[PDB]
Amino acid sequence: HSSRLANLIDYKLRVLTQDGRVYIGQLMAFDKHMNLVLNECIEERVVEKRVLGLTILRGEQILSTVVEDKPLL
Amino acid sequence: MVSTPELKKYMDKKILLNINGSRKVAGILRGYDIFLNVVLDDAMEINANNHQLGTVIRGNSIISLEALDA
Amino acid sequence: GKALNNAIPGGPKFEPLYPREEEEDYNEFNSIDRVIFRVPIRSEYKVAFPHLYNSRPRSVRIPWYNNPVSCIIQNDEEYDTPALFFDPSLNPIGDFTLPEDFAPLLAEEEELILPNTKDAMSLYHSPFPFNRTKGKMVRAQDVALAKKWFLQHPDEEYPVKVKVSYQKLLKNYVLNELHPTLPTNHNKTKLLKSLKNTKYFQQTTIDWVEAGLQLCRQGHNMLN
Amino acid sequence: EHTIFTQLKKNIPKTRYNRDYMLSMANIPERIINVGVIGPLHSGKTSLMDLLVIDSHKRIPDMSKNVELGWKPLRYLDNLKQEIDRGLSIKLNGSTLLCTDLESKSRMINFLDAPGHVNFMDETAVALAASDLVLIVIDVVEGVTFVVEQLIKQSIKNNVAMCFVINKLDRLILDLKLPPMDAYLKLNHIIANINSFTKGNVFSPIDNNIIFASTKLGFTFTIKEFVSYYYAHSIPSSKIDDFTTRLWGSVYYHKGNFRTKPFENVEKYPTFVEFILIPLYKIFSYALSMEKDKLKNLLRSNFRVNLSQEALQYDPQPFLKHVLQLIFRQQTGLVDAITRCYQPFELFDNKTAHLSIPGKSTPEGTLWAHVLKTVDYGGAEWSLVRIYSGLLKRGDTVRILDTSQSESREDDETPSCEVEEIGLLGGRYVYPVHEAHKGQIVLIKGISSAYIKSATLYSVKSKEDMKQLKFFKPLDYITEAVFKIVLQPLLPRELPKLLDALNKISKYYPGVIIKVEESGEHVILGNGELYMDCLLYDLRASYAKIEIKISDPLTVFSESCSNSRLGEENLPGLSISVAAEPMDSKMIQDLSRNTLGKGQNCLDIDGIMDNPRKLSKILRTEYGWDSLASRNVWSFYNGNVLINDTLPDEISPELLSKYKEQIIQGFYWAVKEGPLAEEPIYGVQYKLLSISVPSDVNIDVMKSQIIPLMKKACYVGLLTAIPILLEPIYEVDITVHAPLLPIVEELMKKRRGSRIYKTIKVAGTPLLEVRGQVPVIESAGFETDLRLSTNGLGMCQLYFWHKIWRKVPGDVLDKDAFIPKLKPAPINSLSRDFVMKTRRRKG
Amino acid sequence: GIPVKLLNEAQGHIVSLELTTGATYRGKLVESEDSMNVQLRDVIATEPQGAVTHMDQIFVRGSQIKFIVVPDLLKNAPL
RNA sequence: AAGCAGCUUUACAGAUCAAUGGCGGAGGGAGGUCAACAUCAAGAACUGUGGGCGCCUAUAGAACUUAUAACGAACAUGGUUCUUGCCUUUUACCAGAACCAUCCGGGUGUUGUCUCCAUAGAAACAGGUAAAGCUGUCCGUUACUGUGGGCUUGCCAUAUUUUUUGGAACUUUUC
Ligand SMILES: Nc1nc2c(ncn2[C@@H]2O[C@H](COP(=O)(O)OP(=O)(O)OP(=O)(O)O)[C@@H](O)[C@H]2O)c(=O)[nH]1
Ligand SMILES: [Mg+2]
Repeated sequence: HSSRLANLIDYKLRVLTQDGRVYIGQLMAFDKHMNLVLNECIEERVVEKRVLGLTILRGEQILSTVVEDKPLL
Repeated sequence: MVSTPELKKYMDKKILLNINGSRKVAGILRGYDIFLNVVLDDAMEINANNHQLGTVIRGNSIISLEALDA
Repeated sequence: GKALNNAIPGGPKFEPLYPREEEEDYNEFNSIDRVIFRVPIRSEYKVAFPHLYNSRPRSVRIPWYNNPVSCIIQNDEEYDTPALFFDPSLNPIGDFTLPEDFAPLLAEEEELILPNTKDAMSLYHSPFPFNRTKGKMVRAQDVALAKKWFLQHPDEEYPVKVKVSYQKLLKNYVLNELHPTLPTNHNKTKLLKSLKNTKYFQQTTIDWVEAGLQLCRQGHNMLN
Repeated sequence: EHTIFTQLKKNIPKTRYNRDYMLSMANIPERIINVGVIGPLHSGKTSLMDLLVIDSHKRIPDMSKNVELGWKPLRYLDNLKQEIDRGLSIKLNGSTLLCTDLESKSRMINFLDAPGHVNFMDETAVALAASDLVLIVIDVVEGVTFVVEQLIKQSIKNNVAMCFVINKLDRLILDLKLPPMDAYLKLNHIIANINSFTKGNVFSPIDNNIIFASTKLGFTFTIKEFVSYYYAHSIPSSKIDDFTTRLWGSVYYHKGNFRTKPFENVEKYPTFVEFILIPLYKIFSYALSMEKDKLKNLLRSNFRVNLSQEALQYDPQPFLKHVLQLIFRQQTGLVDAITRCYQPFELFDNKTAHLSIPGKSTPEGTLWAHVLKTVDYGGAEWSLVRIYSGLLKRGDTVRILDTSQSESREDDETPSCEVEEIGLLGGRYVYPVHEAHKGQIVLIKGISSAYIKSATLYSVKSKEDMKQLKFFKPLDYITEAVFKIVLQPLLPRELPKLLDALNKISKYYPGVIIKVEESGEHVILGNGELYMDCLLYDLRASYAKIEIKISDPLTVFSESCSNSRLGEENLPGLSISVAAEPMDSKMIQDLSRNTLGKGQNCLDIDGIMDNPRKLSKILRTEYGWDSLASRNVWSFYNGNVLINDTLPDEISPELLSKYKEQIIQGFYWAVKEGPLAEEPIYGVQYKLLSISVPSDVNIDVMKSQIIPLMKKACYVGLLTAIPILLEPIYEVDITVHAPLLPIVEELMKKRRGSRIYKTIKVAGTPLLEVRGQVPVIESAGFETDLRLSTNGLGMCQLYFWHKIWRKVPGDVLDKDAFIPKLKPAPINSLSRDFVMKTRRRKG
Repeated sequence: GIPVKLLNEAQGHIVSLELTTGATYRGKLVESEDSMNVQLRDVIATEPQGAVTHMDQIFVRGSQIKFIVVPDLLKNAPL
């Protein structure tokens, strides 16, 4: 399948992980394991922030997905 | 799958392993596995009381593997 | 060969193109006492390596060298032999199984050989006109059929009479190639296209012979 | 700075991967790579680099409508006027190219396109000392001949990985019209015959060390490739990797199952033939013969390809190429094997150790680099270097040294030059570069002045690091020049300009030896006719504008003998007695071969620095050598071996140990010259029979005394030894058709030696490989004679290997035999002739 | 899959990562895998406490990795 | 490579039957042994002019390169200046060079026609250049359904160690 997942490509996303942390940024690449690649990333541990850059998450680590904004030009 | 790891360069050399439960071991590297199961000889615990034993460590457990001397 | 005044035994001879051979000097460089004498130094060497076996070459073009020496085989006698056939000239020289459905993708046709593939692979090596299936139109006098005959070797058996003809045709070919024109005329529209115009002319169809006879009577009447 | 880059990017025809990600990949040492490309004449090297470049740039300005349809093969990396007009690669030229792979992980690669001609083998060596691995390109029709033998031999000797590419398979099917079963047997014969000459490693299509390509039609194959892009879609992925193993090697699958049994049941073909060769021949016979409407159905059904009617209108050939490049995409299969075949840890230490000596200290933390080729680009001249360590940047002050000055091994030791600009070699273009990183081959401006031929380059901030660093050995060229010509300018007032040009030649041409004589005549030593013809054209056109006079082709000779000594000093306190001996052919051949003595090979004499018990062990072991003589071996020459044999060696060993260095310098001085022609001596052994020294020696024994006395004693010792005159001999590789074999024979009979060493039926083709030997003095115009006499069928390559010097049959000194002038001399005395002729030049 | 190839492409550069352990490791990456094994050098670990250390050579299991942090030029790479 | 679903269309019954949005259309096709008018080897880069918003496009001039790739897989004549024979000279020539011309041809663009052929139409209106739906309006199906076609698709199906059949669950103290 994975028809829905291609539709999300190049949107700013809000990704909750099993740790509780939440990553944010655009989606460049996607997998069958739900490995996500994200551009210009920012964790929000919680009144907190950090700048990382390019982040590659595993499938084990990811909980939920949610669009923050529309696809950028 | 089953990428037989690059442990050829560690064979017949001393090691400083770390395992799950913060327990660690020294030994001569005899043989290795697909899943990274290890064969160590002249095995010594690091509790700081060092007990000589003479060992097959499981793959899952392993965190890492070091070299004492360059 | 023209510029160096040294010609191939079967090629044309020209004038010198450089007037003065006059300088002849012995010297510590030139002296026959200091020069080892072996090999004839044939003129073919002077042409084949114009900057080496020839001193002071001028207006000389760099020659082509060593094509791969193609092996291509062809059968002129019996066409019944297949397209892929080993020719007499050639030196003698329980684990895992998958379903039976798959095959070589392109193998669904039994034989690769076709009736047209032997003539087709025979057309793959052909001179310019034939190897191309699409081209443009040329006047009948543009196409030169005999041009290929005098570019070749006279070989042996022929008499000297036709060989000298080979050399002459070669000479005319070389002169025709060496001095091109490359004219560019945007200005002129055909004497006939601008000529037919207005009153004094009319256009029709006629047999060729009748046109010849008409033209003959015209010439006679005009010279008279 | 930035501006210059703004004008220079406009010349560069950009790229699909642009410059930023490729320049970004340069930091990691394990990333990128360096690779050379070698092979015989016209193997598809330059056209293969053509393939990689057309897979590189999106818009190339040079394409005519003709080359894009591919009627005339496009040549990238042949820039020069000589390379285009002659039709062959002359000077090596590379391309820096980022290549992806099947793993999708891209790496920068530095490609080096070497010429395929034998006279240019020198520059291939320049690519050997540069490349990490080499692609040897073989003609499936030509198979492997002696030059491929000596290429895989030199390759495996220089510690570089080897990839084999079998090219021109379209010439196998289309020209020769072999059936599948015979073509598989042909490729297999080529693979067995390339494996026979390799020791320790066996290749096979399955091991991804052999690549099946056609550069004209522009396709490239590895079995993992053609399996991955197509058969991996059809059947599950766990079975494919063991399917590749079950492709090659006699395996036969009947229906859905494979059994190595002979072919039992009925319809029988091998797996490689069934899944690869047959569908390929189908691609050709269908592309040419079949109605174009029918082919679309096979493309969509099988390969999932659709074509416009514009693609259906070309001609047979350019449509065939469009179909092949169409079906088999941009070439990552070549980059896969190039990525797999070279592991830097296993080879690299042996390769750098083979030059810089195995001892290494001060790792990283230092700028360390090796200059190989001085290249002529549009502007000026440029330095091609490989970067072993350190970082380069514009304007950096850099230390420079020359390979001979390194042969010699603080203040006064350092010439230095700043690096003006560093480009990456873009073939026809050059890409501007800020900074140069470890491992990449780059071009530099401003370094050329300090060196000729190879150079050693470094920057060291420490004294101990200055002590531990070891320079690159002089690059060993593949052939000795041997081809002698005497130039003069036509107007002597123009002598200086010619001089300048000659120096330039020695820079851009690594194999040329320029020698100035007493009379001002300029002797040029070069590999062959064609090579020195390129020399002369670049000399009359590009560099010097002067019209010059050229002499008759000649050659360098040597001196030897076939078997006592009284000598007297100019101040008669010294006496020298030196015996002269011929040498064993096995000893000569072992000396001429340069080796470290690895394996069972006889040790080369250059390893004399090792314990003389080891050298004596080699001499006694191999040759049954005398134990005393073996321990009394002193050195080697510029030339043969030197030993001390006499009782006064036992009487006064120390007094002689004071004069050893005098003898060893004045000796190299002596045999570097010669008594007859003032030419070097070959295969002559010397032993010192007696030495007599003045009494009490008050500054009495001196170099100005012992040296010319030892020299004279060696000369007259060679005279009393029945000396002989020596001529070098090319080994001749001829490719002819069978019915033309007698002509060639007569040709040999017509020249001089008339020696054919072997005659070999070339399996699968109507070609004879004829190996032979020709005198170099007679080698003039031999190739043209062979080519004309055979009416364009056949071919000749004259290569200089084993460096054998054969005796000249003429009597060595006889004033009686010589015949009148302007007549080629008789076969009886050719020694007296050549000797006298060189004599009256020397004086 | 692309999420693995990006990793292989950052071999050579310096990488940061997080494990189920809780600690983050930083160093030059030498080899990777489709499993998500890793092989690094000159690593500078930093646990939950803040405790720094040095590890000469390391192998990992992917299963144990949470997520990686990769250099910036690796966003223009081809997908 | 079958079927299912998704996508694109489609003969369509359709929602709307509005504002929309998409693709095409606001000047047809092929062929003239039809003519007129301009040009005409290709490419990077320098200078000037004009148009549009420092950039882009067109034209002219100069230099460099390509094998002068072949406006023509053809090649014919003349003039001038030189060098060769001439003894005559005229006609003509002999056989090389260089600079010019002339002649037989070609393709490209554009304009006006001619013959054969095509069916919607919205081919309707207004703006200008050297050019055109170039622009604005505009209209044909139509932007959301079901029947019918094609694919660019699912990537093709793994509960036992490196991701999707869990080592989770639970408690307590510190700030
Ligand atoms: N028939 C055939 N000939 C090929 C093919 N590939 C290369 N060639 C030959 O290669 C020649 C041109 O290739 P180039 O790359 O220019 O020659 P080269 O291999 O560089 O030769 P060097 O410059 O001497 O190394 C042609 O004359 C072809 O005969 C092929 O697929 N089929
Ligand atoms: Mg080449």
